[PDB]
Amino acid sequence: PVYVDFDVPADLEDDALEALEVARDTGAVKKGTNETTKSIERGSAELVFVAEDVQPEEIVMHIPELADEKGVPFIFVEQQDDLGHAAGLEVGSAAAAVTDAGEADADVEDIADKVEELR
Amino acid sequence: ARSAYSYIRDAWKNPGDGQLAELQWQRQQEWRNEGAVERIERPTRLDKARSQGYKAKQGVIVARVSVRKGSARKRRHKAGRRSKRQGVTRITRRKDIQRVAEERASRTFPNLRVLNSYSVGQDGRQKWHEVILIDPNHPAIQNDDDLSWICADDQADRVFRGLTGAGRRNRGLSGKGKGSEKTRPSLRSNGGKG
Amino acid sequence: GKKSKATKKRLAKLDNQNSRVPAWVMLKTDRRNHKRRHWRRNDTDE
Amino acid sequence: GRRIQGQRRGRGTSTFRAPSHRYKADLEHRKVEDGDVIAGTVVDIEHDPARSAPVAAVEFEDGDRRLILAPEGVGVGDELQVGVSAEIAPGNTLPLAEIPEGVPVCNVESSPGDGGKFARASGVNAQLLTHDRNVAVVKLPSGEMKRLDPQCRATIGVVAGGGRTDKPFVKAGNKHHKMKARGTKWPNVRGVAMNAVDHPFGGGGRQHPGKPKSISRNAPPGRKVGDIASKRTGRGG
RNA sequence: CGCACGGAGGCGAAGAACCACAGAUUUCCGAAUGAGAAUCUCUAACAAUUGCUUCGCGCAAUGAGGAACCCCGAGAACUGAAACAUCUCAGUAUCGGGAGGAACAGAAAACGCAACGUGAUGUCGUUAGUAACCGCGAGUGAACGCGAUACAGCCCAAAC
RNA sequence: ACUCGUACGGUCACUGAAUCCUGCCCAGUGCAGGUAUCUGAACACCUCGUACAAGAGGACGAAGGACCUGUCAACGGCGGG
RNA sequence: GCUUUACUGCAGGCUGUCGCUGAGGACUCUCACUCCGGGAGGAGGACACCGAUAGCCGGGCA
Ligand SMILES: [Cl-]
Ligand SMILES: [Cl-]
Ligand SMILES: [Cl-]
Ligand SMILES: [K+]
Ligand SMILES: [Mg+2]
Ligand SMILES: [Mg+2]
Ligand SMILES: [Mg+2]
Ligand SMILES: [Mg+2]
Ligand SMILES: [Mg+2]
Ligand SMILES: [Mg+2]
Ligand SMILES: [Mg+2]
Ligand SMILES: [Mg+2]
Ligand SMILES: [Mg+2]
Ligand SMILES: [Mg+2]
Ligand SMILES: [Mg+2]
Ligand SMILES: [Mg+2]
Ligand SMILES: [Mg+2]
Ligand SMILES: [Mg+2]
Ligand SMILES: [Mg+2]
Ligand SMILES: [Mg+2]
Ligand SMILES: [Mg+2]
Ligand SMILES: [Mg+2]
Ligand SMILES: [Mg+2]
Ligand SMILES: [Mg+2]
Ligand code: NA
Ligand code: NA
Ligand code: NA
Ligand code: NA
Ligand code: NA
Ligand code: NA
Ligand code: NA
Ligand code: NA
Ligand code: NA
Ligand code: NA
Ligand code: NA
Ligand SMILES: [Sr+2]
Ligand SMILES: [Sr+2]
Ligand SMILES: [Sr+2]
Ligand SMILES: [Sr+2]
Ligand SMILES: [Sr+2]
Ligand SMILES: [Sr+2]
Ligand SMILES: [Sr+2]
Ligand SMILES: [Sr+2]
Ligand SMILES: [Sr+2]
Ligand SMILES: [Sr+2]
Repeated sequence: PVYVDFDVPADLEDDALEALEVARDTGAVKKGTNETTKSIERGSAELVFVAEDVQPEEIVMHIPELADEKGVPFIFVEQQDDLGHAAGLEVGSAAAAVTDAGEADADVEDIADKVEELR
Repeated sequence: ARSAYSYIRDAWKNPGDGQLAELQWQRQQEWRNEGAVERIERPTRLDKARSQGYKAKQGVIVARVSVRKGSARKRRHKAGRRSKRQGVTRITRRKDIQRVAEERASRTFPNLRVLNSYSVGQDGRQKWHEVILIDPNHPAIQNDDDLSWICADDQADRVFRGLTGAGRRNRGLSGKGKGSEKTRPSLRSNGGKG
Repeated sequence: GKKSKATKKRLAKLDNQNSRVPAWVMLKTDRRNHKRRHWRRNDTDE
Repeated sequence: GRRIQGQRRGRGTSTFRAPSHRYKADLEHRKVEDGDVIAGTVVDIEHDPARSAPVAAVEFEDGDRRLILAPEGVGVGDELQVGVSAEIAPGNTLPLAEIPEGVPVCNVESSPGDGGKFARASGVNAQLLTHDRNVAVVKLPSGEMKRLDPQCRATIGVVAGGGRTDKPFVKAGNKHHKMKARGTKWPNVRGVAMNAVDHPFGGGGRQHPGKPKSISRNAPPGRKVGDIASKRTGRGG
């Protein structure tokens, strides 16, 4: 909520999580806020995901400002458990990162372009 | 590279600036309507919690406690007292608000033991501290090579005997040399002059 | 006054304690009840 | 010294407490949403032990038996209406905005929906004077011009039991009986008749106060006796 | 066949008595815990607060005691100063909370015989009634070091 | 607590049924109101000082006080020539 | 024990200042906070309450 500056539509979120499911079975993904943060700093992150139901908000707070100065695109997911299942975990995830997509590079590029049109 | 934790830490260096200023303004409204001791699933300051000993494991409990701001809630003398002992207003307690918070939490959870605590802010009338408590009887902790020390019989009610980090600091045990003549090994052995 | 069942048991015991040291104990020890209580002169509990 | 009588008061002991268990009802206004379709018939006229004035027992349309603060000229059989579109008749409760100017009103609310705070004692009334979209000026029984919210409810008419203060008590026994029904320690022993240990005006070979009677507002409890922050004293001048 | 030397009777070579260890039994009240109650009663009980959780009191915890010792809090006054207020009595008496068989302390953001030196911590002897405090009055009062005792060093958080 | 109370109330005091009455004094003390001007602490602010600090000074100025007024069924006073 | 314009202090009241505390030397606002309302919502509002400090009064108490 405090780190959220734009609302992402349910349709765009469906596209995003589907692209993440095929990113783990082909390319490579980073699961968890610590690994997502290191990906943005190292530059290896292509697209970063962030949950909106994170309590406390401090865990994720830095991602929207850190990604802006590193050129890495970010998208908001409504639920924590949906992002965790999409990353391939039994538990939830506050943040996920796509470190070089696989056979979804065209979809990821479009998601990154649809988010910029939504500010 | 930097950890994600270092960002939670850097935000808490200035709790009146940035996104945290807005967060605390919102959170405190919910906290003021909450109880004296409120168990919370996850810590507000993950970095500080983990730094203090917290683990996302079974038997590790966190609880937020609110204690009132200010000096001693002192009653005026009802008998003869010399001028030096006639004060009410300027008397302050020897235990800090953090230690009062740790004790109140430990009493709400009789079976658990206080590991550590940290500040999560204040408003005009009260202060909030989150206390990390541990279950000495849970096998998830009795087998933990980092936390199983708290399971020993001599660690029973450790907070009430001042064995917490906040306990040891308030007892004046920080310095190992000059200034700690009346504090080490205990305040009591030194005739209560610390 | 109205007595309860427990009060009755206690008063009963006090009455039993009020008996003399039997004749045979005097012969066995080769020669006195110190807990001799009177209803008027002494006072019980409750 | 010893704590004065006014200090023993605040402790709230039996001697200083009101006989609440012998009291009838907390005379508040009814809770209506919006619609006015709440009216009732007066079943009985009872004596209120808390205020020494009469109180009307009313049964409402929805089946609620409540005791209401009775104005003058309200009897058994009479219909009383409570709400916004209520009739401008004596004994009806409607907000100050709907009540016309120059009409004596009683049981006035301070903040809208509290149930009535002002003009509740025997025979008194509040006078409604000025109207506005923001404020309703009411003249309280003391002669004070109280600026109130027009949404504050009030009952039309003067309070019942007028002229109670006109007849003297005559004897101490009558006072005794009245006081046994209130939250007051009675009789009153003068401070000037006490020992120094008991009151600031106590002591002396004869009866007179110690220092002057007009005490400062800033005076602590135990010393604040006599004429509290008096602007003036006496009759003349 | 207790204290306790009686009368009657009985037990013991089927090895009793007696002693050591272990076990059985172990009413009611009592932290007292199903609810109530001056040791009793009324109609299935971890009451209350917690952790885990199959989310069910299913598995666990706390409570109270103990000669003093120990640790954390609250904290007088008589008294001394030939009065008395700071000071002193004294962080004493007393009070609240809590652990153990011992507590507490403890591996340097130390010391500072200033060194090319020491090397976790208690404690004992000393340092010393020294430094320091103080209506600079009365009084108060360490430490480093040294000689001893005993010695033991380690684990996280983060980086990856 | 007063208070299931709301000034026809209830708090704080004085006097002490009724009847006839209750003079003069506000200088002191008390209480209260006002106040151009004067006085009036700390914080922040300005000058000096200190590579910082202690510290010295200035500006501003609350209640309060000075000053003015009201008040004796307020404490009290009602003399000498 | 008691008194007071005895000495020294301690409560308490009044008052400034700092924190809570926010947006656009006088003013507007609403988002904290307070109160009323069962609720919707209404009043008030960066004040008040509370924490801290400073000046005044302060036999109420030691
Ligand atoms: Cl503990
Ligand atoms: Cl009366
Ligand atoms: Cl050395
Ligand atoms: K003394
Ligand atoms: Mg010791
Ligand atoms: Mg017999
Ligand atoms: Mg009422
Ligand atoms: Mg009268
Ligand atoms: Mg009575
Ligand atoms: Mg009288
Ligand atoms: Mg007398
Ligand atoms: Mg006498
Ligand atoms: Mg007195
Ligand atoms: Mg007289
Ligand atoms: Mg007189
Ligand atoms: Mg029972
Ligand atoms: Mg003395
Ligand atoms: Mg002396
Ligand atoms: Mg002397
Ligand atoms: Mg000393
Ligand atoms: Mg040293
Ligand atoms: Mg008389
Ligand atoms: Mg309320
Ligand atoms: Mg005195
Ligand atoms: Na505990
Ligand atoms: Na000290
Ligand atoms: Na008897
Ligand atoms: Na036994
Ligand atoms: Na149990
Ligand atoms: Na259970
Ligand atoms: Na002497
Ligand atoms: Na003396
Ligand atoms: Na001194
Ligand atoms: Na005068
Ligand atoms: Na005496
Ligand atoms: Sr989760
Ligand atoms: Sr315990
Ligand atoms: Sr007798
Ligand atoms: Sr009400
Ligand atoms: Sr009311
Ligand atoms: Sr007198
Ligand atoms: Sr006159
Ligand atoms: Sr060693
Ligand atoms: Sr008369
Ligand atoms: Sr005057």
